[PDB]
Amino acid sequence: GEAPNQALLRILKETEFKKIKVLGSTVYKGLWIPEGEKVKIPVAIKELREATSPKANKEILDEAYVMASVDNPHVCRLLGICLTSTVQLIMQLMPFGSLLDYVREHKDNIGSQYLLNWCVQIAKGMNYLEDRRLVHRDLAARNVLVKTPQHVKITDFGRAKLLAEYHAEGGKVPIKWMALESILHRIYTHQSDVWSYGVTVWELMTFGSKPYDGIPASEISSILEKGERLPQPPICTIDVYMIMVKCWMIDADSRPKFRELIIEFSKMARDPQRYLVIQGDERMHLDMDDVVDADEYLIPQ
Ligand SMILES: */C=C/C(=O)Nc1cc(-c2cn(C)c3ccccc23)ncn1
Repeated sequence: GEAPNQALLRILKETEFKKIKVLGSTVYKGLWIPEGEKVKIPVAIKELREATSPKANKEILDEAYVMASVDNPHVCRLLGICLTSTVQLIMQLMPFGSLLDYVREHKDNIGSQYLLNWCVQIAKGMNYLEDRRLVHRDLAARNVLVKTPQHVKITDFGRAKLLAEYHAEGGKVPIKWMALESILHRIYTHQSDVWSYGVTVWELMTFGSKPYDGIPASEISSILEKGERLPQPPICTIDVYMIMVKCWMIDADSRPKFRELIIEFSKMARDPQRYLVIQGDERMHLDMDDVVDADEYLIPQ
């Protein structure tokens, strides 16, 4: 009926890695030395809060399921899990944090070529997920992480589902990123992901503004019914903005396909200064001995 998911789940001993410092509240920056190999891998180690909670353990393991089942240069893969007191997820370290934080903090040093390349990379990653019958259901600039300024990946599969639609039943949801059919009828498809892609592109082109800032989430489905959308970002030619606006069409099948968003952003990345107009764009740049990035650490498939 469907393909068997032969993804490897790798179980790692607590001794194979050092937690080096904290990044969040918990996610640690760490180093992973796979046992009996002369490599050290920069890692992020995500460790369950309570660990008392049986609800919590179902959460993290579902994320682990999805992360183990993806392999694409624009999607965060799982390196393994460690079954301790608190279950910890081991993933590739993304040193430059969320792309949302990166645009806010570097808004004066980011050129049209970077912004359009990111739009292509995120599109490629979402196209891969669509290929693998996977709906992310939480695409947002907070959930795109920066390996290098030249290389971003989609992350936080906390809400991702495999398939068709997906009728969910309430919860803590990210309203301002969600398709109308998602807010009204809790329906989610690849095309509801495309809507959030639209909002994601808007976030990047406004250097990390909050969409519908100071509109309460109780208002949002009404505004969107009325036909209002996010405004044209200042740097955006009608060309770019028209693409975001297509992602926000009420008819989900009239929205663009990720594969097409790859194509359209790629044309525009061949001539970035024609499509995004940015003040000063022209002039902008952006033992360790055994260390190897996770992206160069392969095991048999
Ligand atoms: C490529 C997998 C990956 O997620 N790497 C990664 C993740 C983070 C990260 C994720 N979350 C939810 C965080 C919260 C606070 C600080 C860092 C977080 N960081 C680095 N690499």
